[PDB]
Amino acid sequence: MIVVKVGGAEGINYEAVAKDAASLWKEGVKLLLVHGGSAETNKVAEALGHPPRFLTHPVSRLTDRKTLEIFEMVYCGLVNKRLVELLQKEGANAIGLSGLDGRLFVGRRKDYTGTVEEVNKALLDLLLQAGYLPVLTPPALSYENEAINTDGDQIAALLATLYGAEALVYLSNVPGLLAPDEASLVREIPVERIEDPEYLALAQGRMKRKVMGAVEAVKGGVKRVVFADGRVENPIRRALSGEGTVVR
Amino acid sequence: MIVVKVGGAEGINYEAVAKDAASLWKEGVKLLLVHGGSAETNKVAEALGHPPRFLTHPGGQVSRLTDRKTLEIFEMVYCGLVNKRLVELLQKEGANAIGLSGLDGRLFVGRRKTAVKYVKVKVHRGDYTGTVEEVNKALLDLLLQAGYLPVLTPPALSYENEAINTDGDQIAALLATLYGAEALVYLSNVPGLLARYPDEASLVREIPVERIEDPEYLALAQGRMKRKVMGAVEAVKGGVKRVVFADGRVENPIRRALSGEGTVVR
Repeated sequence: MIVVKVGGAEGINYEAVAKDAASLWKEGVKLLLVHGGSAETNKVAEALGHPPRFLTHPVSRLTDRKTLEIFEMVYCGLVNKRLVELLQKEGANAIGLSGLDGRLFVGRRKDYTGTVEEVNKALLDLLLQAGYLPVLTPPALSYENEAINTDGDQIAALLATLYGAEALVYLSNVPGLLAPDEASLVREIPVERIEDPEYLALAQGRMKRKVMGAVEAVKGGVKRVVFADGRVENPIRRALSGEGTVVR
Repeated sequence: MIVVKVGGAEGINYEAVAKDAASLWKEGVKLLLVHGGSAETNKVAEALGHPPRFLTHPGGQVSRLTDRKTLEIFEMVYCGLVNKRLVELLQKEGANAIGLSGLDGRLFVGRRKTAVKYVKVKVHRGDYTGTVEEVNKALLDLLLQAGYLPVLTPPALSYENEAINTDGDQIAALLATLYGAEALVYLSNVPGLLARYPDEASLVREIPVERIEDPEYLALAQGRMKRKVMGAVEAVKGGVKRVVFADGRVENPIRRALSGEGTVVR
């Protein structure tokens, strides 16, 4: 099993992602895709006269009901269906689901934001066995059955640990972990270190935020986590080959 | 099996629909929900600066001109806003709803309109609209047997794998015939089928299938009325015991429809 998280930053090449994911899927490679839509959500929210609000912790989208609706429109409607269609065009039988569907992702609500603590793995296994490629996305369902915004990177990490994935891939609009340049990329980071809280305490906010998903995964057993470019062709195959930042 | 189609007209009481569907589901009544989102889509389209454009067909029927951008707005509202709103409402009521569009797992597949003619008579092209001719029944059966309540919506997937806008009423009718549904329920913002729409006085309470001897029987009926009735008649002929057109604004909308409130075609 390989879990692939498609970032929501501007520039993601969905066509290339779909093409590569489908190719791997047709070969028999078990796959779970998780995507986002932050950048596109901010734009639509703007256009709808409801400017995003982030609050700075010691960032996170201030999620009120209206914002959650826009979030769903973009994540669950625009991006999820765009990717499902692209995959179908490539010959992969994709099925798109949000955390609300069949109670796929359940967690605690903190503001309609929260965590994911439980996954309906039985539903995913049912679909995987029936020959479908799950394309997953937030929101999640709180213990009170309320739709809540949640961290997509953590969803992917949790899926990776539950399946003992051989590799967890994070695709973004950059070649990997950049300590904005591009020669400035970190090649490798041994699991032992990435897990150490002393190490993480020395990292810039940029990096500490981007690696938290990878941090949870390795401590959960995931053997390999890779941060790669989601703007290039064969983005997944290249990530699996070491291109980008490899953690293990 | 009971198939319920939630209309997209303005005024639908989603809370009431979800409460009723969930209560039936928790009582062991097998259900399939199909919904829409036309009114809310029009509003969002206007807000995003892409006003809806409709083609009045040579035969009276009106259809949304669906270019690529409109299709994306369509997906945002139907597949994002409405679908997830309903799934959440159902989960809150204790029904394990799972929302899907026709693209998902190739749930709904059909033919994309090669060309659309509208009123002199012109022919538009590049329209992402079509029909639904096949349903992935194995997928729905798999989910139903596993304890999930399907909440379905367009778009559909064309034979060329392109997302296409399609008639949700026909999707519901096809589903109902494939399952030999004991009832097909259409909920809207009116009490039922009005021959002199929107005159609620013109409500037709019962319509025997045998009465529509030939489609000519509806020659004098309004366009919509004609299409709604013929569709229902085909559904019944297709094996659906009864088709009901009822009010989706009231409490217990599905139960009331099943008890005969509204227009019943048999």
